[PDB]
Amino acid sequence: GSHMILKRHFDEKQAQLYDVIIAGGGAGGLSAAVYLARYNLKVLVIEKGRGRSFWMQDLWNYVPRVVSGKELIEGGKEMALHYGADWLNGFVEAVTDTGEEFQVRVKYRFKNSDYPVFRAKYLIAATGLMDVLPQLENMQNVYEYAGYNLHVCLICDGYEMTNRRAALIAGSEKAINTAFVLNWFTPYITVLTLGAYPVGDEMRAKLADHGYPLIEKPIARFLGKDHVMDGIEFADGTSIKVDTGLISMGSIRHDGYLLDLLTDGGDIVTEYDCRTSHPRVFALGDLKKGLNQVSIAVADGTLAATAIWKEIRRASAPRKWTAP
Amino acid sequence: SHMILKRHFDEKQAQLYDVIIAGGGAGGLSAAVYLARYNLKVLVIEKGRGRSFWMQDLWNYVPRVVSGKELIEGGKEMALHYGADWLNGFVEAVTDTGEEFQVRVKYRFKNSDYPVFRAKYLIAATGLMDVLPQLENMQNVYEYAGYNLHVCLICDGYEMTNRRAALIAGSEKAINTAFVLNWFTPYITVLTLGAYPVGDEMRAKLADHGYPLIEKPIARFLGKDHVMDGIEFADGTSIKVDTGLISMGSIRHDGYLKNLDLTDGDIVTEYDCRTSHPRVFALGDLKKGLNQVSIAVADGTLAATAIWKEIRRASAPRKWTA
Ligand SMILES: Cc1cc2nc3c(=O)[nH]c(=O)nc-3n(C[C@H](O)[C@H](O)[C@H](O)COP(=O)(O)OP(=O)(O)OC[C@H]3O[C@@H](n4cnc5c(N)ncnc54)[C@H](O)[C@@H]3O)c2cc1C
Ligand SMILES: Cc1cc2nc3c(=O)[nH]c(=O)nc-3n(C[C@H](O)[C@H](O)[C@H](O)COP(=O)(O)OP(=O)(O)OC[C@H]3O[C@@H](n4cnc5c(N)ncnc54)[C@H](O)[C@@H]3O)c2cc1C
Ligand SMILES: Cc1cc2nc3c(=O)[nH]c(=O)nc-3n(C[C@H](O)[C@H](O)[C@H](O)COP(=O)(O)OP(=O)(O)OC[C@H]3O[C@@H](n4cnc5c(N)ncnc54)[C@H](O)[C@@H]3O)c2cc1C
Ligand SMILES: Cc1cc2nc3c(=O)[nH]c(=O)nc-3n(C[C@H](O)[C@H](O)[C@H](O)COP(=O)(O)OP(=O)(O)OC[C@H]3O[C@@H](n4cnc5c(N)ncnc54)[C@H](O)[C@@H]3O)c2cc1C
Repeated sequence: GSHMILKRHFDEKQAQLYDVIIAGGGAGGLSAAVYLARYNLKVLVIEKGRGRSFWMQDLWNYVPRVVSGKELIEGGKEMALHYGADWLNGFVEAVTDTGEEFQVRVKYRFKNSDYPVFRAKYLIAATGLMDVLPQLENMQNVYEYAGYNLHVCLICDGYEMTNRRAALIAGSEKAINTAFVLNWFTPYITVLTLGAYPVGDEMRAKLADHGYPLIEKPIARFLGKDHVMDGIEFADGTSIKVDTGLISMGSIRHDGYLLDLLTDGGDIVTEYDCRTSHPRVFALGDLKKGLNQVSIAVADGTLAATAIWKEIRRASAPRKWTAP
Repeated sequence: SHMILKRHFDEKQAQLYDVIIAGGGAGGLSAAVYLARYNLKVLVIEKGRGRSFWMQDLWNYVPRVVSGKELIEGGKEMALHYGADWLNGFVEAVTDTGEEFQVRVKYRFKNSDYPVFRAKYLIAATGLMDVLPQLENMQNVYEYAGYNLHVCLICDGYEMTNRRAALIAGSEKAINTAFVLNWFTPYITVLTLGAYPVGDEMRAKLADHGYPLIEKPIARFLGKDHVMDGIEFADGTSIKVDTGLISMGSIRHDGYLKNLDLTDGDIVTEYDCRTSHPRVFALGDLKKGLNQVSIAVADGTLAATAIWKEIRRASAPRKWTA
């Protein structure tokens, strides 16, 4: 269908068996939905909202136009519907494999939620992940600057950080090593560990050799005006002046609904097809091993949708021109 | 972030770029913005009137449906904004000196200058061009090629769904896409243009499927306002079709790569898009894999990052000395 699913259609759609069900309606999931809808296959996209792409203010490196994250989802959503994809505003809880097909439970609505289950021969895991954010009592203070000039991905915003006073909020001793990659863009790095883990002397000597100050105080407030951060204030009232920052605190994986198996080294392993260890499920974008960009996520959906279309097509009966 | 004119040839020819990108299409432009955004020196060289330029509607590239011209125009602007250099020229030849590449470019169509630029890395992103049916009045083919007379099944299969379709095959082997196109529409008419003999094996297979086989040459494509509605053959007869698919092969834009060596139909690459020849990457339509804009853009991201990682890891750490 070419319409969003509301309360009435659950009885119909639960009986109906989709060719593929897409979990997550972001960059990769929408691309896959558009391709699958364009291949005349039954596809349902399930999007919870407020995803990682939604908080992206400026998509800098996705040709041909610079768009916001909300514009990206809105345009791709519109496109998927236009081509015949079904879209549902819900959260995917779990999946059951019966040998053939998948059974996908979805929490509909935040409170007093319906738990409709949908059927599909294939599944596409395209739920991405969410970046960890420093924790303050007023998170609106963190939100005012996060995603603007307080960055979460080095490749996405490194260009705008060039030769600027930068603060690296590292969530672990390993995460401090991003200073030695961030320094490519700016050597004016201040490493902030938030008083969370003790730093080894090896790394302490390395930061000193490079001249990067190490501040192990907790954070209290981000200082800025009109979404442009200009400083960081610590618990004791003191502060530092920074023109930009990079959060390197790890990522949260939206892989609850995923089954077991599925080999990984922190992220699911996939073939050039984006086919995971399970033959019938494909992993897209940030969930799979590889770059975490919109370009590669969009391409992943193209790869997965085509591999699925080839398998179904090669198993379908030829459509002949029968007598009229 | 400037476009090269007459003055800048001598200066930029002396400069060693970090990478040169051959072809300013989907994949090349994506690689350009990433490299420029890695604060690396990159030069893009675009001839113009490429395959993507003739694409009228980009259907399956989120978030917006744009024309191929809009795609190149936007990506070009972006690359320039971020510091990439753009040259309007044709890449003629490439030499690997062991420590760098020298790329000669024909500048201007007539009375042309032949500046040769330098770079440590090279990205081959010149794609290919689809073969078209040959009529005396080629404007009649261009009138409909790219609108509803298609060249790529994956791109426009959706618009061909359950419509009277003509498959213009350039060879008996090419006729086999009818058995893939039938997924979208079974109302397929196979046209051989009377250029090659069809075997009875294939002749019987088309009959079993009910796909008419017409072995007459073509004379004119019938339509009005870029929407084809039929085909007229040499003998005066005609058929009515609402759409068609051209399957006559492709010519590669890989002339300048003759000197280099590049395992091959298409160039083979790793996941990085790295070719066999060290320090050169092949993107998009030149490499083995799907021929789509989405995967071409992603190819540029992979190559640009792989180059950045190699240089970054080879550069001295930038320490804070104040
Ligand atoms: C501030 C910021 C700026 C960025 N800038 C750039 C940039 O310039 N260039 C770039 O390439 N990348 C950028 N990124 C990262 C980029 O957004 C991701 O790499 C990209 O979106 C990955 O796409 P995806 O489809 O894998 O995941 P997403 O785009 O996050 O899509 C996942 C979607 O699935 C939904 N979802 C998740 N779990 C579930 C569930 N269980 N049920 C239902 N729905 C679910 C989410 O709501 C989300 O919308 C940026 C990120 C941030 C935070
Ligand atoms: C750069 C950046 C900027 C950000 N800015 C903001 C901001 O300004 N404001 C903000 O609030 N957050 C922001 N975030 C995200 C923030 O950090 C938290 O991740 C978010 O606020 C918490 O989401 P949630 O409570 O919906 O958790 P979720 O994991 O989305 O929800 C938890 C549970 O709720 C249920 N559920 C979720 N969605 C649905 C649905 N559609 N239907 C039914 N059930 C559902 C599921 O069962 C799930 O287990 C930002 C993140 C980044 C990286
Ligand atoms: C009518 C039509 C419709 C299409 N629709 C779709 C679609 O809906 N979706 C989709 O995914 N794909 C579509 N395609 C295919 C799509 O255009 C390609 O897959 C995509 O553009 C690949 O880009 P590329 O960078 O590999 O090559 P391109 O971007 O096509 O071209 C590379 C560039 O290099 C330049 N170049 C070549 N040789 C030289 C040289 N010697 N010197 C200088 N410059 C050179 C060319 O001029 C060109 O601009 C369509 C193609 C056509 C013809
Ligand atoms: C769907 C579709 C629709 C098409 N529609 C059209 C159409 O409407 N009109 C049309 O003309 N073609 C169209 N084409 C392509 C067409 O078939 C021919 O490829 C093209 O028209 C002529 O190419 P060319 O002879 O210039 O070859 P090219 O290789 O482009 O040119 C050959 C020579 O010109 C020189 N040269 C080219 N560009 C430059 C430059 N910027 N600077 C210096 N020297 C240069 C080079 O030195 C080269 O040796 C279409 C193709 C497809 C697939």
